[PDB]
Amino acid sequence: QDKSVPVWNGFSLYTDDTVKAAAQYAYDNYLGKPYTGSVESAPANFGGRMVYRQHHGLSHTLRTMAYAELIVEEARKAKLRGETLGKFKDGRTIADVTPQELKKIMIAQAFFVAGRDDEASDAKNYQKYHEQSRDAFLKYVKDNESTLLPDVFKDQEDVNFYARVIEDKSHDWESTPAHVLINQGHMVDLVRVKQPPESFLQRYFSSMQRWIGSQATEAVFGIQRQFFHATYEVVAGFDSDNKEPHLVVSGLGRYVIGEDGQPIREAPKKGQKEGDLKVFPQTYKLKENERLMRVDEFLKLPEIQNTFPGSGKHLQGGMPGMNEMDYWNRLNSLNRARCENDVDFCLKQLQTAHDKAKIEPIKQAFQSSKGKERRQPNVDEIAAARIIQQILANPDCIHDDHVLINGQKLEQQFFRDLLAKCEMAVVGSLLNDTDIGNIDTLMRHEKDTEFHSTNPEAVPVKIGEYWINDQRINNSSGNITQKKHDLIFLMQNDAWYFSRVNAIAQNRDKGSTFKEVLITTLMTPLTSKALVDTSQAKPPTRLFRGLNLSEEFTKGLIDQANAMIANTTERLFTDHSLNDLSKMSGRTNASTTTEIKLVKETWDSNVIFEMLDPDGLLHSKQVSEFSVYLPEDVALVPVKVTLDGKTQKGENRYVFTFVAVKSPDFT
Ligand SMILES: [Hg+2]
Ligand SMILES: [Hg+2]
Ligand SMILES: [Hg+2]
Ligand SMILES: [Hg+2]
Ligand SMILES: [Hg+2]
Ligand SMILES: [Hg+2]
Ligand SMILES: [Hg+2]
Ligand SMILES: [Hg+2]
Ligand SMILES: [Hg+2]
Ligand SMILES: [Hg+2]
Repeated sequence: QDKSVPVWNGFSLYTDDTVKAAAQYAYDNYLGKPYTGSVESAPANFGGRMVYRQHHGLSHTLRTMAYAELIVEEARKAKLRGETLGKFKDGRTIADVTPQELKKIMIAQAFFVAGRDDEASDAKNYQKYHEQSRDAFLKYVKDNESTLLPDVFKDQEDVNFYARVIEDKSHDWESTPAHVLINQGHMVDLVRVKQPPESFLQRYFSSMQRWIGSQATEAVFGIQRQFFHATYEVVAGFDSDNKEPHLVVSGLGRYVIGEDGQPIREAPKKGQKEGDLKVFPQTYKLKENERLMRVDEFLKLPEIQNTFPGSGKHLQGGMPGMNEMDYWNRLNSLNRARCENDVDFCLKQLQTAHDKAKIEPIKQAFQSSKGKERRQPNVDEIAAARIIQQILANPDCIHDDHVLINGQKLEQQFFRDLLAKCEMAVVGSLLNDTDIGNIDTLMRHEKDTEFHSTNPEAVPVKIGEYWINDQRINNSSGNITQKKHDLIFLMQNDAWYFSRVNAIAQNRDKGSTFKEVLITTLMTPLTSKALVDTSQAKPPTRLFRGLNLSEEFTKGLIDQANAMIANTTERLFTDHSLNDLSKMSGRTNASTTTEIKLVKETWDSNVIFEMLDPDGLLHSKQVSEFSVYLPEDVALVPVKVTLDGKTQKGENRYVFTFVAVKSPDFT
């Protein structure tokens, strides 16, 4: 076996302009148009906007194209792990598809159902609609020969073949990657809707598995679920205990259980311990003591259980961590209609989901370290936060020497008690932005309240006026993050304020009025909250580092990246359990930048490390340029390798993309 795979050239559905434009034309000219036929063709309304083709529309189409990218990706990975994939007649496998091929396929995919006039499913209409699809495709190419011509499709003959795949006449069927990726991506999109779902899933699975193997096939179906979430469509449950009749998908038939209580089988061919399961039509009349095989019975058959990882499993439907009511609303949202009518938006959703799906399995592969633990607020602190919020919101409760709020008279000592005994950072974490906004409320009411420095000769200041004027001029839009900033500023800079506040907060003040005590009690937790909510300084999410490597050495590192990438797959039913690369990517260093142009145009680096830091695990420091430290327990795990053109001299330029991950297991 040869586990070689050629290096990808950067091609993707999400970033190629030709493909995008092909989908856009498919939308504008076909998929976004009302159906003109009568079969099950009513437009559907999602959050108030119409989706004219909710089954075979834009989102469906784009999903089929994302599936092609995902299938080829998981096939390549399977070949790299050393598995033996199904072969076409020419000896190729799906792991051998090139970017130039996949791009022709995606463009063809864009028009695969453009030709449908409604949802009629009989064969005379299938054929007409696929002829109409073919014409659409061929019109597209004619109108764009110039750019598509030599550059995407070799010649008309090449164009004519993809046109034939779309037309899908049986006498044109071949085992080719185009034929198979197109039919497969198309049919797997039905998992979202068809019932019983266990029946359809096992069929579609077993049909993919023969091309790409079982572990890849789990990845493709696992990720598909995320694509459905991303495009605001239903994610189906999977129950291995489902009691309804099994549906024999091809032929829409059934299996029958006889009087013995056993499935009826065809006489056994030789070297078969048991005969083939006899497929009956739905018009077959059941005898007495005869019934249909249930889904659960089916999945428990040794021949299915031997071969399908979903036997004995369960997948909850919908979305992990949402209500039914929210989930239902999410499916019925404007976001569904946007996906269905806006190419850019829908591609972006799938993109984001596809990128996340490469990182998430890399995270599940290691014990994440236990984040810090935190005491709950005690009842006093919750009560302190309540009463501050109420005072802020109802400042007319504030009088010269006390607050009167819930039948009680709150005097000076009460607020000093809050400061002495509640932990004000904790109090401050119970407070919210509406509370920050009510600083204005308080300050308006207290406009001429005098706030006195600890300096006896200082002029008393009118804090409310101070606050309020300053906010009208410099934060007139009422912007709340900015109020946080301004409140910190006041605490840091104006000693007439901070001196009295700190003196009271430390119980060593002298000649403090009641209002000063009160105001100190209110502002201190708010200021705490402000520091905290504005000091969340985020490390950049995406960095680039430039290197200058012999192409030989580079190939070394490719083989190692391929080997880590190939071993991490999204699962569906089954589980999970230091290189030249890990040393090289990991060493602390200074030729880093957030600007890709720096790395390419200016430095002309022939090898680029792209570092993704979604979780901000990388200690970095600016020397555009930058220097990066890897915490001991943080590792850069490869996610992707590709050829990204050439340098100015003409040498191949490679990009290795890594993701920063935190684990005890590293150190
Ligand atoms: Hg429908
Ligand atoms: Hg179909
Ligand atoms: Hg279940
Ligand atoms: Hg089960
Ligand atoms: Hg008042
Ligand atoms: Hg009151
Ligand atoms: Hg009052
Ligand atoms: Hg307290
Ligand atoms: Hg004074
Ligand atoms: Hg600030």
